[PDB]
Amino acid sequence: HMSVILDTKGEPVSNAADAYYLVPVSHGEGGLALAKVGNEAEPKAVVLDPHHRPGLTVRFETPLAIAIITESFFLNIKFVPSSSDSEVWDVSKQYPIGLAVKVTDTKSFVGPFRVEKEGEGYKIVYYPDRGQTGLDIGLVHRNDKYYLAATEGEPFVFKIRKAT
Repeated sequence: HMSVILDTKGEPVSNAADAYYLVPVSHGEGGLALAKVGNEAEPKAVVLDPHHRPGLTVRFETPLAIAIITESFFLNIKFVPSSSDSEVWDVSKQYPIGLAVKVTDTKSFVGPFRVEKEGEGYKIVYYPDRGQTGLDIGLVHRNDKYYLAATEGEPFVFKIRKAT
C-alpha cells in the first residue's frame, strides 16, 4: 500500500495544498460537517450530514518535502478553511459514539492518518501507534447524521473530489 493517491479526475492528491470533498461510495449520505456529540455545547465531531451540501472540504498534510500524497505517508487531515491554523482531525473516546473523529487545536508534527485504497475508492485509517496496525474510520449513524469513528467493522469508503 504505497501508491500515489488519486482524485476523481485521475490526478495525484496534493500535500498541504488544494481542497477536497470526500464523496461517499459505501454507505453514508451527505457533506462533511461539524456536529455536537453528547453533552458538548459547541460542534466538534466530524460527520457526514445529509442536509449540509456541499459540506466542508479537507486538506491532507505531511512535513515530507513532496507535493503529493501516497498511501504510505502518515498525514494530518484538516478542514480548509479551518478556524485556526493548528486545527486538525484526531480520534478520541466520545460517548455515545465511540472513538469519534473530532477537531482539535493540538496538532502533532506528523499526523496519525493514512489514506488507503479500498474497494471502489479510499478509506481513512487511524494509527494510535505507528509501529502497529491501524483502525479504519467507519460511520456511526445517529441523529440523522453519520459520525466518523474508528471501527473494527466496515470502513467508510469515499472518492476524493478536488474542489473549485
